[PDB]
Amino acid sequence: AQMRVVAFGDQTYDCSEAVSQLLRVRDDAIVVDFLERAPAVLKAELARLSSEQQEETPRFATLAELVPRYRAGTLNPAVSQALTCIAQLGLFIRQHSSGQEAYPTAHDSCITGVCTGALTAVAVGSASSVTALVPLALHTVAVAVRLGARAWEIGSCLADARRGANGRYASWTSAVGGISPQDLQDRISAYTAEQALASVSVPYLSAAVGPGQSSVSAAPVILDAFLSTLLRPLTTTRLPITAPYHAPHLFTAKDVQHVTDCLPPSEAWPTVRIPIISFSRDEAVSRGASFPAAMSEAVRDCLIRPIALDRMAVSIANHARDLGKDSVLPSPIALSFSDKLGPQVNSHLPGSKSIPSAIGAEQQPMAKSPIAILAASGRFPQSSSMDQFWDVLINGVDTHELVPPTRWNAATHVSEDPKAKNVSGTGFGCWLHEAGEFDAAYFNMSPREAPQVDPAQRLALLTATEALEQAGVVPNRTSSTQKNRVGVWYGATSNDWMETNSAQNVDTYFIPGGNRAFIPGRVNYFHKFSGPSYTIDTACSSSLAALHMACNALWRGEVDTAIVGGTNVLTNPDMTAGLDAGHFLSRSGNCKTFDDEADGYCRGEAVVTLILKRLPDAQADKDPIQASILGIATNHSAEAASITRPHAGAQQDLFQQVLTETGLTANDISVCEMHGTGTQAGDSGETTSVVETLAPLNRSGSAVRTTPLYIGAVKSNVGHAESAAGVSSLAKILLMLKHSKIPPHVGIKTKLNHRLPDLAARNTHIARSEVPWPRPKNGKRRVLLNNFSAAGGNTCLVLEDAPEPEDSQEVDPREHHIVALSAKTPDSMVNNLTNMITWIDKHSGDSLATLPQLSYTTTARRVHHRHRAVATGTDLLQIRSSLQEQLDRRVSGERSIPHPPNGPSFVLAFTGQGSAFAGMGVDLYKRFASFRSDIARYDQICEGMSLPSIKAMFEDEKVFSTASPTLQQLTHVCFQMALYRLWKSLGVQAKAVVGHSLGEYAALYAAGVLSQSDTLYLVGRRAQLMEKHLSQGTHAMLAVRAKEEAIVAAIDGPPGEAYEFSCRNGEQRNVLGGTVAQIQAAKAALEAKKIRCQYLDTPMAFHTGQVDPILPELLQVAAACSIQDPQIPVISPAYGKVIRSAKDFQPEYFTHHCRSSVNMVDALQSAVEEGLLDKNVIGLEIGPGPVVTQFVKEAVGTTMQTFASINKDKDTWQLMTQALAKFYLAGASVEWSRYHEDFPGAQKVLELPAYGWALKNYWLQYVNDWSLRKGDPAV
Amino acid sequence: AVAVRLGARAWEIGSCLADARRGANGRYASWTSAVGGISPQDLQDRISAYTAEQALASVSVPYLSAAVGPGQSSVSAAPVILDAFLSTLLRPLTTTR
Ligand SMILES: [Mg+2]
Repeated sequence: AQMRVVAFGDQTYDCSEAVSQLLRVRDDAIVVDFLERAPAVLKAELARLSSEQQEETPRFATLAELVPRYRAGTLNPAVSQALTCIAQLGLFIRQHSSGQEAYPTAHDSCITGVCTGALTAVAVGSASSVTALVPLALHTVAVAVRLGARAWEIGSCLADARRGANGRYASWTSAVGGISPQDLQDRISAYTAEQALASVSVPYLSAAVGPGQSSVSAAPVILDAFLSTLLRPLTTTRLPITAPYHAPHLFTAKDVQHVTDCLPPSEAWPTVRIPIISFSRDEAVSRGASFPAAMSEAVRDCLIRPIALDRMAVSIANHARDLGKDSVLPSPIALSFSDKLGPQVNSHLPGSKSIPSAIGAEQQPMAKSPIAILAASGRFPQSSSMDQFWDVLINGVDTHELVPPTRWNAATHVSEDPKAKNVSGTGFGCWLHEAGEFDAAYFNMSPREAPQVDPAQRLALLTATEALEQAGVVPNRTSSTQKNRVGVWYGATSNDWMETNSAQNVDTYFIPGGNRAFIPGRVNYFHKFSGPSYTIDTACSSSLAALHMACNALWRGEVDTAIVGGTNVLTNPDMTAGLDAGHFLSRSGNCKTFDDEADGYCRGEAVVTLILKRLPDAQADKDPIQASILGIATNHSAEAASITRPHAGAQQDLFQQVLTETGLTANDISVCEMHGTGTQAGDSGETTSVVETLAPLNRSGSAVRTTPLYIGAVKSNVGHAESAAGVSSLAKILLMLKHSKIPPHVGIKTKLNHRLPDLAARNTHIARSEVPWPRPKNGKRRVLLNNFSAAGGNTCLVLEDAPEPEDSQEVDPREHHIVALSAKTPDSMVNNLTNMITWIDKHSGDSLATLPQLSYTTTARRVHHRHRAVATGTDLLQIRSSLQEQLDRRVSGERSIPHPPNGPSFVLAFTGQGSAFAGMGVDLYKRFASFRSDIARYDQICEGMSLPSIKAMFEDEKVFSTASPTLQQLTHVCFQMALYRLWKSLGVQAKAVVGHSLGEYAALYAAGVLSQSDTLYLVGRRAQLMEKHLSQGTHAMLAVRAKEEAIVAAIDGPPGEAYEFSCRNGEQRNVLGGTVAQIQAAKAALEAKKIRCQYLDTPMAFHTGQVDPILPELLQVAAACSIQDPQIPVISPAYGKVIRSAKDFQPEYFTHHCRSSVNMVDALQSAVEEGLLDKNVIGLEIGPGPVVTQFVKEAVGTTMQTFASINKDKDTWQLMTQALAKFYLAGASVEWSRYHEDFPGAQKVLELPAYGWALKNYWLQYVNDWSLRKGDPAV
Repeated sequence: AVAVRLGARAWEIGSCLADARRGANGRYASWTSAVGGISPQDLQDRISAYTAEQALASVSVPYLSAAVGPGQSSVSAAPVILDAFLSTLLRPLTTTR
């Protein structure tokens, strides 16, 4: 019988941190809604204040901008009041929705509040649920801002602000200790008399706390003078209340009426349902008044009534006793000195983990979720890959060099002192010398079209495709990789190819090959991505600007996967000349970031493409993750003196903006990748903004940083990639995280720049030699990356280490694995083989889990082109030996040929029960969940129809000994239906089916004639009839290697009298049936002529006169089944014919099939003559052994490829993997993802070699130096 | 999640019991139909009689899935089988799919 009391505090509680916490919330939908609409409400009332108050009110888009001014003390009473009221309501709301705390009720709880808390108390007490509280809570926000605004107005009219305030709002209240309230009141009266103070300016007792404590308020100038008279032992603690409250001599009923005028009049206002403990009023307990009337009284508690805080404790206790409660459980919300409440109230008295959310709901909303960087590929100066790019950085290489002749002739375009037109003072740069290389065949370009395409568009296709494969992205494989969920963004500032190179002979592909919109467009078109496609031009910040746009799309949910990149290919001498004419460029060398003699930046070439995803999606697909983007923002340097020069004021506001949005602090960042274009003004300006944000200095001069900060610029190595600078900078970070190193900085040629601040004092460093950058245990490395433009815009992001991978995974029980290689060209095929072999030699003995993961990657996480290669084994060494052997044949002159266009054709052969064995299918049953489900489903169907249980056959094995014919036959058929469905799920679409004896039933389901249950019904009831009527051991069956003519000639007695032909399997393969006595006589007669004979294990003699007695009843069983036309042709040994119509599957069919001979030859020969079968078709046995396939093979040709699924002598997966290899080489589209689905241990994307492009140089050389003569006539 | 798992399991049994027809064109056939003009008990007798006279596996039989009112009820079965049974319920009886 405990009663919780909900107590709200006043302005004395520093709610700054609580506000910061609520802004970080993103898991409670009703909170974020309250926090979006509260500022709107707040801002709305602030617009109705007086001009004096509006001028002293800051501008803000969100509450985050008020926190710092609140902490500083420069926030006026109107906002700080509403802010405290927001924090209280916010904390209460979160506690009762996210915190799943039951809402208070009049039976077991009460609410109380002091000063501002009295407002919130009215709202809470007037609602019965969180949903109802919000609308009232928002009205309460407006009342709070009007309350502080009204008290602020009276204060300003009473006393003016003092001169040394510096914007800070002075204190109007102070706590006094060591004297009783009624004694302090007398000293006040005396002090008043002696100073002759006006009645309004007098100090007054604003609150009574305890027998010796109290609080006195007055104008600051007057309060200070009065407090100077209270000498020790008395105490004086100054409180943070910046306006007069609780002053019956300053406020009246009209002031209260004004504060609550924002509450529209209505009849639907809720009443106070939960008792409010109004201990500062005549009635300590109050309830029932309407929300406005209750709010007016609460406002009256703030302006008119003094705080009787000495009555708070007993007032609560008395209400608890009134309801027969023994104790109270305090639930304070932003209450100063709240801990003391519990004991103080109880002194007057005698005295489960949260449930996991449904999958898909645990994830936070898409808005402001970490965006994972899955992969990145690019081309950089002296670097054909990300790995060679790291070599440039870690070895401190300066890649700048004079312009090569492939671009333009420096002898005519460059001059020490440029006087002629279009001649520049510099010709330096960091160039991509292989920018012309491309694989036109791969991307479906003619040799005449490729030269016209901007190398930027080409290198975008290469890097984008490399990044996609590196990320294991296969279109439409998973939900996040659906074609309509993939978008493309690129940053590009220039189109030089279309201005200088192809413009020399405008041809048909001039526009599509030169226009920037085609940079992402070709990516969208080639990979068939129907999501958005954009190009961004913000000059030197384009790529990071595009990364910003892409992240917004992911956060908004327009796409699930994003392709982001940047391109910069320089072929127009005018651009360099123009840049030099504007003094952007360094005429001495590369970017000399941080060097005292920096004279500009050096143009650089680069192309980079990344793959992005919202972190949850990335983890759902088991994609690789190199890092995560926490935030990214953009502003503009509007406050600069010149349009070109950037300014530090705007840059810092951005750095702090992203730190706040991400919830981080300076210490959390350990590295900053700066813009750093090698400019004295730019480097000093940016450096000051970075340190003032990430390495601030104490007021005493010490370092705020506890750990060192490292700053560096990639441009000192590879120059300024302009539109591709942002992603180039980001690529460097991805490598720094991978290798856990900070590369040396080569920008400092001579001496450090003197404009920089004392970096050592701030614990900031410019690494001169490489520095270890290890990931902390159970921690993450976080980075700030900057990228600016001369147009004024600034962009920066916050980066973070990738999450820790899943520890468990699982061991792959499969002994044999399959590795798939593909290429579009014979040369590319040779390349991929070579590159895969060299890769296996590097990672040969690292771990045993590599081979399953290698298989998963090359199959499920790869597209498969027309030229194909395969290898299968149990360890990596076997795979190499196979691929090496295949490589040798390619080198010896046997070229790689593409698989036939249509792909393979399959015929499925369903075996009879003769070849079934114990423990058949157990490994399949264990490992494939779908197979287990089917068996489990069929089992329940059987028992439902009073048939034996087959699930035990796959689990127990021993039962196979004593199993009955009905159980033996059902197990076989369920096995075949489950085995067919498994192969169908793996991509085998049958061209036709053929079943032998019992195998026809499963074959009829695979053909679409019968449903699975009708098959089991038909099989079960037929076997039941055979046990009921027939007897084992009376008849037998005999296999004979001889022609039908020789068998008949050898035996005395015609067929149909002395015996019967049960099966006609081949030319010299027949099976006879009859009584044991009939077979004995025939077996001797055939052995007499030395013909090979052999009994069958079956107990009865199927397909002979023995089954005659069951045929009438079997006819009725078939009549019950629902027959439909086959979807694929049925090769029926029962009729020795290819069946295609349901007219042939009438009940007569099944009695005929049971009694009549099994004419495989006549059925097969009927199939080949129709062209349904030929040597190029693949035969797949759906049974316990390759029996029926041998009959098919004899019928079509000796070179036919036939495969078995199960075989008692070999491992199931060997056969399965060996068949899929041949299906793949034949051109089948295997469902590789399903092949690995039940094996999480293999589901890891490995970093494999990039596609072995068949590269040729496609270039349109700039000639005749015509750019230097633009505007001149022909002379 | 329970709802999707519920329908998936009923869907699995349905597919295992009866295959989708040839002229479905993606449209999912109806397994249940409402009957009017007859009492649930009387309709249950017509079902049992139809069962006796026709040839059906025990699992494929039509069954009374719901009793709505004194003259209303609902009968379910595989689409091909339900069509055959409903063809025997002649006016004044009613049949709403
Ligand atoms: Mg019947």
